[PDB]
Amino acid sequence: FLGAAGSTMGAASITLTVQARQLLPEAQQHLLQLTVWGIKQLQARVLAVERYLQDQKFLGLWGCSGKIICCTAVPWNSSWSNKTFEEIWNNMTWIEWEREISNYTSQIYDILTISQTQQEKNEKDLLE
Amino acid sequence: GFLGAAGSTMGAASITLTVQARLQLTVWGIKQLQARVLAVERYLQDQKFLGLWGCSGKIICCTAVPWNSSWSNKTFEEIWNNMTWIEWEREISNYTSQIYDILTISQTQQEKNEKDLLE
Amino acid sequence: GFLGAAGSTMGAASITLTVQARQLLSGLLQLTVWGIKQLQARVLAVERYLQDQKFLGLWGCSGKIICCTAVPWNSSWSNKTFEEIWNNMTWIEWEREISNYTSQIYDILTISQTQQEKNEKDLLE
Amino acid sequence: NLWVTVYYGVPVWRDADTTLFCASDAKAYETEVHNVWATHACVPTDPNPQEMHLKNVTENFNMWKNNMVEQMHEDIISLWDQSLKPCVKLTPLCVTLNCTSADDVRNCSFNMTTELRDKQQKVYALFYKLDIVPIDNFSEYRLINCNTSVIKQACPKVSFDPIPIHYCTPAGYAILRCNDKKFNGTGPCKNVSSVQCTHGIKPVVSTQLLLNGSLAEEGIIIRSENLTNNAKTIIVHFNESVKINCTRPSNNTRTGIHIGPGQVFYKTGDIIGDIRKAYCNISGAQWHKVLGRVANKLKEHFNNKTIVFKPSSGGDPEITMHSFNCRGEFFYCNTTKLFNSTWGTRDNGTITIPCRIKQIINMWQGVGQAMYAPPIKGVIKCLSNITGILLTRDGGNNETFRPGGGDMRDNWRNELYKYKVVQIEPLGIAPTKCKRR
Amino acid sequence: PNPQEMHLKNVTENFNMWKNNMVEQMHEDIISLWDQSLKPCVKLTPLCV
Amino acid sequence: SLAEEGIIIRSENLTNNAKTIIVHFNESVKINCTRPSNNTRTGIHIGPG
Amino acid sequence: QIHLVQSGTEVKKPGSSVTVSCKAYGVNTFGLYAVNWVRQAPGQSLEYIGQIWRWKSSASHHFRGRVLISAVDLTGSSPPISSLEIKNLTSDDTAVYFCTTTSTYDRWSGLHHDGVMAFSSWGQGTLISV
Amino acid sequence: QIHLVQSGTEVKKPGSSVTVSCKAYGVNTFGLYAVNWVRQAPGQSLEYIGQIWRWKSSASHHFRGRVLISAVDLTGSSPPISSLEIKNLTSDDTAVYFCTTTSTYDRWSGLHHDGVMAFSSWGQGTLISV
Amino acid sequence: DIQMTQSPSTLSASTGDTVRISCRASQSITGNWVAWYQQRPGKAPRLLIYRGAALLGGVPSRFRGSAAGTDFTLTIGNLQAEDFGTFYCQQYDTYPGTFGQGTKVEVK
Ligand SMILES: *[C@@H]1O[C@H](CO)[C@@H](O[C@@H]2O[C@H](CO)[C@@H](O[C@@H]3O[C@H](CO[C@H]4O[C@H](CO[C@H]5O[C@H](CO)[C@@H](O)[C@H](O)[C@@H]5O[C@H]5O[C@H](CO)[C@@H](O)[C@H](O)[C@@H]5O)[C@@H](O)[C@H](O)[C@@H]4O)[C@@H](O)[C@H](O[C@H]4O[C@H](CO)[C@@H](O)[C@H](O)[C@@H]4O[C@H]4O[C@H](CO)[C@@H](O)[C@H](O)[C@@H]4O[C@H]4O[C@H](CO)[C@@H](O)[C@H](O)[C@@H]4O)[C@@H]3O)[C@H](O)[C@H]2NC(C)=O)[C@H](O)[C@H]1NC(C)=O
Ligand SMILES: *[C@@H]1O[C@H](CO)[C@@H](O[C@@H]2O[C@H](CO)[C@@H](O[C@@H]3O[C@H](CO[C@H]4O[C@H](CO[C@H]5O[C@H](CO)[C@@H](O)[C@H](O)[C@@H]5O[C@H]5O[C@H](CO)[C@@H](O)[C@H](O)[C@@H]5O)[C@@H](O)[C@H](O)[C@@H]4O)[C@@H](O)[C@H](O[C@H]4O[C@H](CO)[C@@H](O)[C@H](O)[C@@H]4O[C@H]4O[C@H](CO)[C@@H](O)[C@H](O)[C@@H]4O[C@H]4O[C@H](CO)[C@@H](O)[C@H](O)[C@@H]4O)[C@@H]3O)[C@H](O)[C@H]2NC(C)=O)[C@H](O)[C@H]1NC(C)=O
Ligand SMILES: *[C@@H]1O[C@H](CO)[C@@H](O[C@@H]2O[C@H](CO)[C@@H](O[C@@H]3O[C@H](CO[C@H]4O[C@H](CO)[C@@H](O)[C@H](O)[C@@H]4O)[C@@H](O)[C@H](O[C@H]4O[C@H](CO)[C@@H](O)[C@H](O)[C@@H]4O[C@H]4O[C@H](CO)[C@@H](O)[C@H](O)[C@@H]4O)[C@@H]3O)[C@H](O)[C@H]2NC(C)=O)[C@H](O)[C@H]1NC(C)=O
Ligand SMILES: *[C@@H]1O[C@H](CO)[C@@H](O[C@@H]2O[C@H](CO)[C@@H](O[C@@H]3O[C@H](CO[C@H]4O[C@H](CO)[C@@H](O)[C@H](O)[C@@H]4O)[C@@H](O)[C@H](O[C@H]4O[C@H](CO)[C@@H](O)[C@H](O)[C@@H]4O[C@H]4O[C@H](CO)[C@@H](O)[C@H](O)[C@@H]4O)[C@@H]3O)[C@H](O)[C@H]2NC(C)=O)[C@H](O)[C@H]1NC(C)=O
Ligand SMILES: *[C@@H]1O[C@H](CO)[C@@H](O[C@@H]2O[C@H](CO)[C@@H](O[C@@H]3O[C@H](CO)[C@@H](O)[C@H](O[C@H]4O[C@H](CO)[C@@H](O)[C@H](O)[C@@H]4O)[C@@H]3O)[C@H](O)[C@H]2NC(C)=O)[C@H](O)[C@H]1NC(C)=O
Ligand SMILES: COc1cnc(-n2cnc(C)n2)c2[nH]cc(C(=O)C(=O)N3CCN(C(=O)c4ccccc4)CC3)c12
Ligand SMILES: *[C@@H]1O[C@H](CO)[C@@H](O[C@@H]2O[C@H](CO)[C@@H](O)[C@H](O)[C@H]2NC(C)=O)[C@H](O)[C@H]1NC(C)=O
Ligand SMILES: *[C@@H]1O[C@H](CO)[C@@H](O)[C@H](O)[C@H]1NC(C)=O
Ligand SMILES: *[C@@H]1O[C@H](CO)[C@@H](O)[C@H](O)[C@H]1NC(C)=O
Ligand SMILES: *[C@@H]1O[C@H](CO)[C@@H](O)[C@H](O)[C@H]1NC(C)=O
Ligand SMILES: *[C@@H]1O[C@H](CO)[C@@H](O)[C@H](O)[C@H]1NC(C)=O
Ligand SMILES: *[C@@H]1O[C@H](CO)[C@@H](O)[C@H](O)[C@H]1NC(C)=O
Ligand SMILES: *[C@@H]1O[C@H](CO)[C@@H](O)[C@H](O)[C@H]1NC(C)=O
Ligand SMILES: *[C@@H]1O[C@H](CO)[C@@H](O)[C@H](O)[C@H]1NC(C)=O
Ligand SMILES: *[C@@H]1O[C@H](CO)[C@@H](O)[C@H](O)[C@H]1NC(C)=O
Ligand SMILES: *[C@@H]1O[C@H](CO)[C@@H](O)[C@H](O)[C@H]1NC(C)=O
Ligand SMILES: *[C@@H]1O[C@H](CO)[C@@H](O)[C@H](O)[C@H]1NC(C)=O
Ligand SMILES: *[C@@H]1O[C@H](CO)[C@@H](O)[C@H](O)[C@H]1NC(C)=O
Ligand SMILES: *[C@@H]1O[C@H](CO)[C@@H](O)[C@H](O)[C@H]1NC(C)=O
Repeated sequence: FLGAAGSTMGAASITLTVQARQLLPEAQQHLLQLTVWGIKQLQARVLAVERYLQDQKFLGLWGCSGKIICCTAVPWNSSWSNKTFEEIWNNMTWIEWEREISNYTSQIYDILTISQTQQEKNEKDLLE
Repeated sequence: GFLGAAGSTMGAASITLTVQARLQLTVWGIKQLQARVLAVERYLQDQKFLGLWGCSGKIICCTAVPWNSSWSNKTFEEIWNNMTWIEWEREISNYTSQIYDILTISQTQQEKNEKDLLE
Repeated sequence: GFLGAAGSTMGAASITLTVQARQLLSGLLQLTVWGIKQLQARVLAVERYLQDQKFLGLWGCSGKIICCTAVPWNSSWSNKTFEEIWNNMTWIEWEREISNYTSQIYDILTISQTQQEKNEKDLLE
Repeated sequence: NLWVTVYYGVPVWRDADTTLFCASDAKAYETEVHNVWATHACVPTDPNPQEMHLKNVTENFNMWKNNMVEQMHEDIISLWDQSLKPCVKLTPLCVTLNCTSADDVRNCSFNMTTELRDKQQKVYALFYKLDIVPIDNFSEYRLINCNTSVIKQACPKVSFDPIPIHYCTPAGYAILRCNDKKFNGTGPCKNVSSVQCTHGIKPVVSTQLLLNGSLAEEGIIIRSENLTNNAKTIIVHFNESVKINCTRPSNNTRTGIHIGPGQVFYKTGDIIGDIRKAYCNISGAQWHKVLGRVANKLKEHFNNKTIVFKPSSGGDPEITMHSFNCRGEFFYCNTTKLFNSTWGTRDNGTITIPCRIKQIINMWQGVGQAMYAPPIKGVIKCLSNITGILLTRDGGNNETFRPGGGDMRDNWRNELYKYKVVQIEPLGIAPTKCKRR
Repeated sequence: PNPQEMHLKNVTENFNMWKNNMVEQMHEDIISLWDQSLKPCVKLTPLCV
Repeated sequence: SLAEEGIIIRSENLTNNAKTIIVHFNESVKINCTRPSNNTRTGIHIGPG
Repeated sequence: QIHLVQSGTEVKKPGSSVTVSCKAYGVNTFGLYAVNWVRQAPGQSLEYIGQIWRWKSSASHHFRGRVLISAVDLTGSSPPISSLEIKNLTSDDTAVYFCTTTSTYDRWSGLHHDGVMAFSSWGQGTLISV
Repeated sequence: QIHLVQSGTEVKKPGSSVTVSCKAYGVNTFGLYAVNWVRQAPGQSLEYIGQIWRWKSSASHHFRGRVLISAVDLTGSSPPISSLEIKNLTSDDTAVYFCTTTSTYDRWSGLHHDGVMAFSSWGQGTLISV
Repeated sequence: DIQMTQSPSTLSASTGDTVRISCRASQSITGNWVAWYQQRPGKAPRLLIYRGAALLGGVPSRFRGSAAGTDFTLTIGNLQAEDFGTFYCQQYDTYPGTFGQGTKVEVK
């Protein structure tokens, strides 16, 4: 859930424990009707379910599987970004960063998938 | 959710948990649609909690949180040898929210520490 | 979930199994005729994924494409050796061949996962 | 070296549109009084506020493009239709009425169907002059909507009492509230706070004056789409409420006639006592004070000219008169005395404005689908605030500000001007030095 | 499909028949099935004469 | 939509005389249809509304 | 739609001052809009001058202390108006001037970035020579 | 429904040729069906000759180079017809013959496996002795 | 504080040909913060491309742009008289947002 979004990336990274804690509801009451209000709840349920399922579907394919801080062995290519760790984590907010690197999200996702599946294949070889 | 073995003490039932599991609008058709969403919604909720605490698909999940005696006062033998599951969950029904929060915080703290080790 | 590369044998398709996940993203409030069909379609997909992920999860693979399970092979389920299973038999052909022993395989996998879970707690004391 | 790391739960959002459901208060409406608005089905009862203050975050808000107002307009039109679908048809009543040529009742004589299809009956009813239109002693007359709409009786039990409805958002979406004083709903907003969903809002509708609404914080503030075009209406929001008390004092009766198998048309009945027409009382001093403040505020944004308020020119009876319902009967009061002072003597006497009640209501900006409201059988008395006026400019020095109304969306813009739904995007990618798995 | 009944052993439950919601659901479902089946049918209003 | 290489006759049972034969054409034949004489529409009010 | 208008051509002399007013027909308000001032010397490349953004005015170093920015939004008779006037004019200010706009309602569009932005609409332009 | 009818019986002598043709009333087409030729024996178990499957003729290793198989599906007046020809006739050919069909529309049924299939519907049979 | 140059400054062109114009930046504009203008003789410049490759509304589709590190290019295919003019390249990454040197296209 959104909150304290004005802080920089470094300041808000140590407060991610608060965001995750305290239940990171409504519309759970069964109705079984077709009135004006009876259909909007039925659609809201599906909207929430699809959103959460899509997010967890994207998360799983990279080997994160429900962890907030997901580390990956994918090198950083300078074409996606130039700025150093300080200029990224000291004077830039998350909205600013995600707007800056919005042209290289698809490639990042694809590369993460390649890396995960290649790492998965390497292990089977070691086991044999 | 295995009903059956619900009148046994906690230790016995724990051993026997070998296996966990396995449009039109008309009066019946709407009811069937509501029944589907109810199940999907329910499964997701338990999974969301389990995963946040780090359990992720294990029927028995070990957690690092210590036990505070202000939740319970009894010994391991009293709790496991003579209390059924519906009695224990009713006996500690006032400290589930705090327990959930403590496990979430502990999982996040463990998650943060590992990044430090990796540098 | 892939269609395409169905003709090839296991040895060819498995190399591109990585590609199946790799290349792509992979995987109403109206009572009109089209609107209800859309509602049913949305529920069908969510429900299917969750059933598939629920089946995958109980064996402890937890959302990974190739999962190794410590379950020995029973000669009642099949006879052919690794070369003649993975060199000239397609996936559809194999899944049609061993369609009488999927339930037993699932049950054995679940029991083995539960036993491994129990054996882990003992080590931790 | 740096390596891609993935975070779930980062603070990022983008503007979006959703389906916002309804939540009402604790008291379930299964009290045997069922409203047109179906508040009882708004089963999501509202447990707690849960607000968070976004700090150092600025947002841009434009009230005229909000989709929240557009959704409400549709939901309210639909709830009304749903309520009147199982109600008496009223088609037998479109017949020639023989009314005495000797508001005003003119009671008339008509022939109507009895329960047995073969037989006919002659019935007499008191019909308000506003709803009967002459067709060309004892001259003939016809009902007003005979030629353009089908009229359906309101079901008697249903209550038109307006109760608060809170609109709420599904998970993955949030509502943002501006929290800024004097916020003419357009421009950057400083202390945006994340609210779970909107506060209680009453689905009341009125033409010329807004009754029972929310009050501003700092002062009287003007809000309009384009402050240059004369075809756009100006909405004023007050920071203090004038009080209007309205009553129909006669003691009337309801008598029911059977127009078919199982169908009853309830007609008006003879009065006992014959009190004067309904009026409405509005404190003169407070009204003139708030009118002077509004005049000064208008002088601020309109070149420091002299502001003249004039009475409404003409149109449908809704547009030219103040319109509302006291206890289920809509009556339209004459508001000339309230708006005639060129503000930049003031009379302190209680102002009493005449009201003429009507019965056959017509749909706003639509074709067909009229409604009939039965009598109440008792005396009525409702007390209300007024916290807004709607005015529309006439130009071709001084300025002419004709009172306006009729658009049913504009009644809620003073209550939904400070909300904006934003989709939440939790995923994010950032570089750091962990490099494993 | 094939029934699966499992005996709960050493478990006692309390039952009150007059508070069951299962009976209340049935009453509404049967009232609504009859209404749906007779909605597309001849009106019969000319008969009262 | 025209077929790709040749005229194709498709039918459910080429033996039964009670089954229709559908023919698909490689190329199209063009038909132009018109009602030459222009008329007027006038509306009569048969009820309220 | 959107249309911009400025004053006419004016011929001044050194040591004087000149005024240029911008009037936008289509900009609902300057609260969620921005106006950028740009100068084009004859043949030379376009040059940036200054802006007012969220009712905050500023200018580049080459024009700091020598340029003035003001703006008034919707009025009952007049459209939003922005003004630029040179102070202590010198012989090097002989160039055309232009009034620009952009839309700032959505962060995710890509026409603005932390106050530095492109220019969606351009005025006809006024010529000032000395 | 499904019904099979073959030709009549023949009595011949060695060094000749004879053909038996089955006419299936119920097979929509041989494209998604298959015809299996099986020869019963005077006292022994049944044997396999060959088949037409997706219009790909084949025969057993003990009948290759002698037996020929052809088939024509639905026509305007006649039902699908499949035929077997025995060339270089001998005393060992004194046995009944059958023409059989099994459905091939679904892979997952279990009536066929990689071209080697069961025998669902059987004809009456034609005794041939020499 | 950030400068750019573009070449060719003046280039001949003919109807039906495809022209490629490139503007080079001093630094690495990894955010794709580059915009293109075209002005007719004695006319104010008009925005055509923003964020490297995004078309505006009511713009011919023959204008195309590609962004990669330091090399930003604008490709115009099937030129017309409505398309001859003077072109500009701008970066808006660091305050102040400056302009390019200025390139002109002449017929034949
Ligand atoms: C909805 O609700 C919201 C919220 O309430 C509401 O928003 C409000 O809108 C108001 C508009 O209606 C708005 O008020 C205007 O604000 C303007 C911004 O003013 C700021 O900047 C100026 C300039 O800043 C310079 O200079 C100062 C001092 O020199 C310096 O300290 C600064 O740092 C800055 O210098 C920097 O830039 C220089 C270049 O400019 C550079 O050289 C320097 O080196 C340095 O880098 C400050 O002076 C202010 O104090 C503010 O900080 C403001 O400009 C504008 O003033 C005009 O209107 C006033 C009346 O309201 C007049 O009194 C005033 O004189 C201005 O009028 C002149 O301009 C108009 C426009 O052309 C012209 O027509 C007039 O005739 C008049 O011209 C005469 O004066 C000018 C000199 O100004 C001469 O050049 C002419 O020749 C004439 O002589 C307004 O005051 C308000 O801020 C805003 N509030 C909020 C909270 O958002 C919104 O309007 C509502 N919506 C609706 C529809 O109503
Ligand atoms: C919908 O649209 C689709 C797409 O168009 C359409 O599909 C088409 O359907 C067609 C049918 O309508 C189909 O055409 C038939 O194909 C038959 C298969 O032919 C193949 O096999 C034969 C035999 O193969 C043998 O022999 C050769 C040479 O000796 C050898 O090289 C082979 O390897 C194989 O030998 C193997 O088996 C032997 C035993 O069988 C063994 O001894 C060998 O050692 C070896 O192991 C080949 O000859 C072909 O070249 C093909 O490769 C085909 O048999 C059939 O031919 C019949 O019809 C023709 C006219 O179309 C005639 O010209 C021809 O003579 C056949 O007619 C005989 O059979 C009928 C059956 O009753 C009989 O009535 C006739 O009188 C005649 O019999 C007489 O002659 C034979 C000798 O030939 C004698 O034995 C008899 O005793 C009689 O004297 C068809 O040509 C087409 O393939 C198909 N297309 C596709 C792409 O799938 C579909 O039909 C449409 N649907 C509808 C409803 O319209
Ligand atoms: C709130 O409501 C107000 C009132 O409705 C509204 O203001 C009006 O906005 C419209 C735009 O929607 C304005 O119309 C434009 O006006 C300009 C300037 O006209 C002024 O000057 C003339 C002459 O002195 C006066 O007669 C006039 O009254 C104004 O004072 C015109 O130049 C525009 O012309 C364009 O449209 C023509 C068709 O009408 C076309 O011929 C052509 O497209 C014109 O643009 C062309 O101009 C260029 C030259 O500069 C040319 O080179 C190009 O090829 C280009 O195509 C247009 O008529 C109207 O004047 C405004 N009126 C007032 C009183 O303000 C607000 O806009 C509205 N606010 C919002 C937010 O919607
Ligand atoms: C497309 O449409 C066509 C036309 O409708 C259709 O062709 C016809 O199919 C039907 C089957 O549905 C065929 O009817 C069968 O025909 C056989 C063959 O009879 C031949 O010989 C007689 C006598 O010489 C002729 O009169 C006849 O025309 C044929 O040439 C019959 O043997 C079948 O008899 C069964 O039906 C009897 C009732 O009529 C029952 O008493 C009994 O079930 C018979 O079967 C029994 O026979 C066994 C002995 O052999 C016995 O032991 C078993 O108990 C078994 O039950 C039946 O009448 C008809 O002939 C076809 N006609 C033509 C011109 O083709 C196609 O089938 C259809 N295609 C598709 C895909 O649907
Ligand atoms: C970085 O990402 C952004 C997206 O966040 C991206 O901006 C997008 O660029 C595409 C490519 O030009 C834009 O798509 C065009 O938009 C215009 C707007 O009017 C349309 O007219 C275009 O349609 C024409 O072309 C189509 C294909 O030929 C035709 O089918 C059609 O009929 C039209 O002729 C086209 O859709 C898109 O609008 C922007 N998005 C935004 C929000 O601006 C940007 O390009 C990326 N950066 C880089 C360097 O690629
Ligand atoms: C009353 O107008 C209808 C009449 N009839 C129907 N019908 C439904 N079924 C059929 C056949 N007609 C209607 N449906 C929706 C209707 C409306 O929402 C609608 O216009 N307003 C909402 C209620 N309101 C008022 O309170 C109000 C205030 C001051 C004066 C008069 C009325 C008017 C506006 C509607
Ligand atoms: C909002 O209401 C307050 C009082 O409720 C008004 O405050 C008074 O305003 C008048 C004239 O504006 C002043 O003479 C008084 O001194 C004010 N009272 C106090 C206590 O300060 C205020 O005017 C209202 N808002 C507007 C825009 O008029
Ligand atoms: C950046 O490097 C990655 C390797 O991690 C590569 O896949 C990608 O294509 C590179 N980017 C470009 C624009 O070549
Ligand atoms: C962000 O970068 C600028 C570079 O000019 C630097 O001056 C500033 O201090 C940085 N922000 C913080 C919080 O250090
Ligand atoms: C017991 O411990 C928990 C956390 O370990 C703490 O929240 C709680 O307050 C403790 N109880 C007491 C009585 O201190
Ligand atoms: C548990 O307690 C009850 C009563 O306190 C006692 O009867 C029972 O024997 C105890 N359990 C065991 C295993 O002894
Ligand atoms: C499949 O098996 C057969 C016999 O077991 C063998 O002849 C054939 O070569 C195998 N397929 C491949 C591709 O080697
Ligand atoms: C009404 O019906 C009566 C029949 O009882 C008839 O006599 C009378 O004329 C009718 N009214 C009119 C106006 O015709
Ligand atoms: C925004 O509103 C909150 C509560 O109304 C207040 O505490 C805060 O100070 C306000 N923001 C500013 C910048 O004053
Ligand atoms: C309206 O009623 C209230 C309370 O009953 C009263 O205080 C007020 O004075 C009344 N209005 C007038 C104009 O008297
Ligand atoms: C409004 O009403 C009268 C009627 O025309 C008008 O002349 C006058 O200006 C206003 N009333 C008073 C009391 O001033
Ligand atoms: C059908 O049309 C194509 C070209 O459109 C032609 O080549 C072909 O011969 C036609 N079919 C027949 C059966 O002639
Ligand atoms: C044909 O008749 C229609 C209807 O009167 C009319 O609108 C139209 O103009 C006529 N056309 C000609 C060619 O007269
Ligand atoms: C000359 O220029 C300076 C700087 O712009 C200005 O402040 C000063 O007032 C001007 N003085 C004269 C003589 O105009």
